[PDB]
Amino acid sequence: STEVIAHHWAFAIFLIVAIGLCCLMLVGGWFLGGRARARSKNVPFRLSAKFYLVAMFFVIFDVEALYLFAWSTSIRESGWVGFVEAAIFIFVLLAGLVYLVRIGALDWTP
Amino acid sequence: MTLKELLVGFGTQVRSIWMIGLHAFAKRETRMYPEEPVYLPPRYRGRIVLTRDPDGEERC
Amino acid sequence: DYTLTREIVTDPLNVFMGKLNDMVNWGRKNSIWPYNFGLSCCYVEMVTSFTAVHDVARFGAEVLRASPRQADLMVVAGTCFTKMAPVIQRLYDQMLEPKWVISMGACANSGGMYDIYSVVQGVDKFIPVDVYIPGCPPRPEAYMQALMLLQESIGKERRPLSWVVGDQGVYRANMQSERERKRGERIAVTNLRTPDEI
Amino acid sequence: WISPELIEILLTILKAVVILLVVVTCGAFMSFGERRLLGLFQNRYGPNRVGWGGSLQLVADMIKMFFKEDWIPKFSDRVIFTLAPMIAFTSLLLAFAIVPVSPGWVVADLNIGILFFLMMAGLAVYAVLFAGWSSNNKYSLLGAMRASAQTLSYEVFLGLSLMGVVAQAGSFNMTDIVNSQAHVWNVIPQFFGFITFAIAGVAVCHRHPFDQPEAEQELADGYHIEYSGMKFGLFFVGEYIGIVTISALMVTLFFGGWQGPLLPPFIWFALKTAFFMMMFILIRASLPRPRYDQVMSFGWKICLPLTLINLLVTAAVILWQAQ
Amino acid sequence: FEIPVGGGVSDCYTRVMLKVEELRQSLRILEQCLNNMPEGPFKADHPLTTPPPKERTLQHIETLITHFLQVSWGPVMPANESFQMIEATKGINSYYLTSDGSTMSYRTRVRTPSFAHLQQIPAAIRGSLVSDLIVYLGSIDFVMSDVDR
Amino acid sequence: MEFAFYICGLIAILATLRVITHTNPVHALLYLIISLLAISGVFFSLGAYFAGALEIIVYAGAIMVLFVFVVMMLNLGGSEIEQERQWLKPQVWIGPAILSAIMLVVIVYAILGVNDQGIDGTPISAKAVGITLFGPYVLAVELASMLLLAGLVVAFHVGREE
Ligand SMILES: CCCCCCCCCCCCCCCCCC(=O)OC[C@H](COP(=O)(O)OCCN)OC(=O)CCCCCCCCCCCCCCCCC
Ligand SMILES: CCCCCCCCCCCCCCCCCC(=O)OC[C@H](COP(=O)(O)OCCN)OC(=O)CCCCCCCCCCCCCCCCC
Ligand SMILES: CCCCCCCCCCCCCCCCCC(=O)OC[C@H](COP(=O)(O)OCCN)OC(=O)CCCCCCCCCCCCCCCCC
Ligand SMILES: CCCCCCCCCCCCCCCCCC(=O)OC[C@H](COP(=O)(O)OCCN)OC(=O)CCCCCCCCCCCCCCCCC
Ligand SMILES: CCCCCCCCCCCCCCCCCCCC
Ligand SMILES: CCCCCCCCCCCCCCCCCCCC
Ligand code: SF4
Repeated sequence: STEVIAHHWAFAIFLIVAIGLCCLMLVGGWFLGGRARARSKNVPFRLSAKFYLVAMFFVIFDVEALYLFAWSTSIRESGWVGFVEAAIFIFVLLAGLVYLVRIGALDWTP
Repeated sequence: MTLKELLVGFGTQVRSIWMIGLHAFAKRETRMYPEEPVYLPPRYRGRIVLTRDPDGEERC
Repeated sequence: DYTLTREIVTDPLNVFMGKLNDMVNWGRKNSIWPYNFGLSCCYVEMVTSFTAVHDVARFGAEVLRASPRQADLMVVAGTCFTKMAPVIQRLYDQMLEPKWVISMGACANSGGMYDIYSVVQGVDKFIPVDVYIPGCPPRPEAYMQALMLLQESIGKERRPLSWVVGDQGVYRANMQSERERKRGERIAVTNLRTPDEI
Repeated sequence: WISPELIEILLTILKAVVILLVVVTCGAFMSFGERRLLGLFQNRYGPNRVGWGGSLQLVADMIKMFFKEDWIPKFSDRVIFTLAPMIAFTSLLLAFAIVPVSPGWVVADLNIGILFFLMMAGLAVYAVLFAGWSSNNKYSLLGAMRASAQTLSYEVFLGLSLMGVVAQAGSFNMTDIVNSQAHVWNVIPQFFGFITFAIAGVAVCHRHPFDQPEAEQELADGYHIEYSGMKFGLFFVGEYIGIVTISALMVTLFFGGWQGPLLPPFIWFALKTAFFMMMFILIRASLPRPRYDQVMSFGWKICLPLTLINLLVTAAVILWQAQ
Repeated sequence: FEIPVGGGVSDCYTRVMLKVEELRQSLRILEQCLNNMPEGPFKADHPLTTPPPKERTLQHIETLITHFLQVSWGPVMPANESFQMIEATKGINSYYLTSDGSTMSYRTRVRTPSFAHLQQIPAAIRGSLVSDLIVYLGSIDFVMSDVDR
Repeated sequence: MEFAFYICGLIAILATLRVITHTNPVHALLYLIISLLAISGVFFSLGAYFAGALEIIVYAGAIMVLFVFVVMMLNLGGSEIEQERQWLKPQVWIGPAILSAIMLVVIVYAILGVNDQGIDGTPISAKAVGITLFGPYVLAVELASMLLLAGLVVAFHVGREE
């Protein structure tokens, strides 16, 4: 089919021209305009474990999200049995979320 | 938060959005300097001058 | 007549390079991003000029950056206190070229009424100033008038188009003084409204 | 070189290039329209002097940012510092690359679709983290860490908010999602999906009230503060292009896409997209900014369970009417 | 006019709403000022009224003499100490003036409320977050000129 | 289709080689992200569309975000172990390189003797993967939820601040 190969060429040209466009604006910004020196121009103008905890929770729940992504595109042909399986999955998810909230894992404020 | 708190909060957000949109339907309160000159009351304290008497001599 | 920063020289200005210089000056003077820096009461009048009743956004100068790197204009709006003078100098040094300075109010101009032990007598003692605004405070439209004066000054300056090719000196126009320009209309004033009315 | 297949190939390539150019210019002119619409909301005018109605204000900003001195901090890491605005631009641009703006006017009719959008959103949070770390500013690093934790707290349910629409369409393809909205738009059945996707899309674009460099200005902990010239311009235009992309995605996923009774399909798509862009401006003008912990607790405790429950209820409804 | 008071606890929110009610009370006072403005002089009939009324200065020699000495050397305040406390916009503001019998103040002490509020800041914000601190600073109603004088 | 496969495979190999020899941790994670993007391109060239989408969504969009997050939290600068470049000294890496080369030679010799009709690259969609996941592989899905729950509990117990 020539339609799919035309769309592949269009997608490739889209990505190439977008990347080259931002590269070209960066190059033009670097090249144009005069430069001046100052004494204090070069002068610039421990994080808690909650940061790692939030990122880790995001990673784990994103993996369970991928499982639900796979389920959601084929719900009709998985039937009510697949609904029961995904309901068990989501219940385990919500129980984990309730556990995380209730023990203060998702409480930034003291 | 409770469900009632969430619903009341959503209602207040909707009210704020609605009031600012109605502000977009309102009349501009901008004094268009410099095309519209600034009205200054007669005793406004700006640039100092030295003046003359009715006979034309300087008063100082 | 121009002053060169690398002396009093003449105008260095091909006809395509002149058009490019005019285009760059037009873009710079129509996009002036002030630095959000508040010293004293003059800053209250500046941010008043930012509001709805004056709308300094109309000139394209409302963006009000919190970083000196993103700002093109430093408005010294307030007293240059001795403790704050190194802060002002550091913030000005952190700004990038091209940068312009508006001294706003009598304190920033000269020290104003505060000829006192803890006040630097004018911000031009240590940083260069492009436009001075008298007043204590200048009203918001005086700040807008100084913005337009800065726009006229920017619109006829000469700066390098690139840092790799050509003259790298900064040429600033020796503009006619506003006092001498307005003297003809100001001296001809005879009568004013009496101060007994509204 | 005269063949219908080759002519169709250059026609599709030209259509993709036209879509790219229109989206980039729409993002920049929407920075300008943000200024003008905030002026409209606040009983003022905004920029209306540089050109007719201020229409040349964007060109003046572009000239000023091009001829501003290019600056990289000496103690900064040059590659990552340069790379972060590139990602902040290109991530949501390539996210737009799947949006069908009209029948026959699409760049990539991918089988994955909103999956490609989710890929681009993850790369966008990389842009924020890289900008914070590479500046060699500990305040910018702390602010980028907070902004990234907020972005993760809402990207954790962005795709799940889209899964109800995916379940109703039975597909990841965007044109099939549009065609499944031929009778009723998805904002009626997937209403909670719509509101959660709108909140998550505002949050992953770092728009108000999730804008970290404007949230905490007293700490001077913004991750943009060392960027200047055209790199800060890349951040700005990428943020506005992200608003355009999120608005177009919301139109095509919850408001029927280009479908409409009377107007041409691109006119309907552009009108709905412009309405959601204007609603972005009104959201910026109206709502106050919640606290950081409140925002992240709202993302984790309210929106994510809502997306899970919405997906389960959507599946139950779909299997209930599957007679 | 009325004095709005809180329930016993001073948050950011209660301070802001109390100032809103203070604005309403000031509008009531302004309405009373508009409706009942007395007829009379705008300057006292005292020899130390500085400057004297301008029309009498411009046509009467003793008034011109009083004006001349008041604007140049200054009015002579006999040696005393005076104090005045007012309800300013941001709290209680007071002037404590010591005169040594001259045309200048021997001592001008200005008590400003923002000094006290900024000193109260560490006791009230301890155990809170930085966002609480910036909201607290917004709700204090201070200016740094008041603090530092 | 094979052009993309070979170039993405070469890019992934080169980026992994830069990963295991680099000094800066953020740069090493960036090369790892590049290698994961190339591996996703390999997945898309083979027709495994869901695998490539998850390769960028989850591997190059969540897990390496966590790695980058931890590195940025630790403020890894002029570390003494980092400055030494012990892994760049020949007497440190020459042994493991020979060991890995021998393992690669044995595995490649085993690979080259297998029956190979070629991969047609016919796209196996996310819909078929979802059908298989909630059909024959239901117990895998539920016990994978339990596995990630175990990871969540362990990482909360260990990575707390207290
Ligand atoms: C500074 C530069 C950094 C690197 C930037 C990227 C480098 C490469 C740029 C050139 C890319 C060339 C074009 C690639 C192929 C495009 C066409 C394509 O992918 O087609 C294959 C497939 C078709 O699927 P479909 O239409 O459904 O067909 C079904 C049966 N034929 O469709 C698919 O499989 C679609 C899914 C794959 C799409 C991948 C798009 C790019 C992903 C990487 C984004 C990088 C973002 C910037 C950097 C991030 C930080 C490093
Ligand atoms: C095109 C894009 C825009 C599309 C329009 C629709 C989507 C708008 C997206 C806006 C996103 C903003 C999200 C803000 C979430 C804030 C949550 C939060 O943390 O609220 C805190 C507040 C109080 O929390 P609490 O813990 O109780 O505090 C007690 C301590 N003193 O708790 C509360 O106040 C509770 C209520 C919080 C807010 C609920 C959700 C409001 C969403 C915005 C309104 C949208 C209305 C529709 C607009 C028109 C649509 C066509
Ligand atoms: C498709 C395009 C169009 C999309 C439209 C999106 C918006 C939703 C539909 C319309 C909603 C209309 C809401 C009307 C609000 C009226 C404004 C108002 O008076 O709100 C305030 C009021 C509480 O008044 P009071 O307690 O005096 O507050 C002052 C002190 N703070 O507040 C109240 O009395 C609250 C009344 C109930 C509000 C909610 C009604 C039901 C909403 C159901 C959906 C859930 C939305 C939130 C979900 C968030 C989950 C993350
Ligand atoms: C140019 C020379 C090298 C320059 C330096 C490197 C630049 C990046 C090179 C890698 C990315 C582009 C590779 C080339 C892709 C060209 C498109 C292509 O091969 O399409 C064929 C096929 C289309 O799908 P299908 O329906 O199967 O069609 C088969 C034929 N009918 O396509 C497919 O099935 C899959 C399409 C490719 C997969 C999606 C894109 C992946 C991109 C990964 C980038 C990784 C990071 C790169 C960093 C570079 C700098 C270090
Ligand atoms: C905010 C909107 C961004 C849109 C980006 C893509 C623009 C594509 C324009 C396509 C125009 C032609 C569409 C098909 C014909 C139907 C409409 C005819 C009148 C315009
Ligand atoms: C401070 C202690 C450091 C310990 C480092 C250990 C490194 C082990 C390197 C092993 C190298 C093996 C080389 C090949 C051996 C012959 C082939 C395999 C066995 C038949
Ligand atoms: S010039 Fe006057 S108004 Fe301006 S800072 Fe000084 S005292 Fe305040």
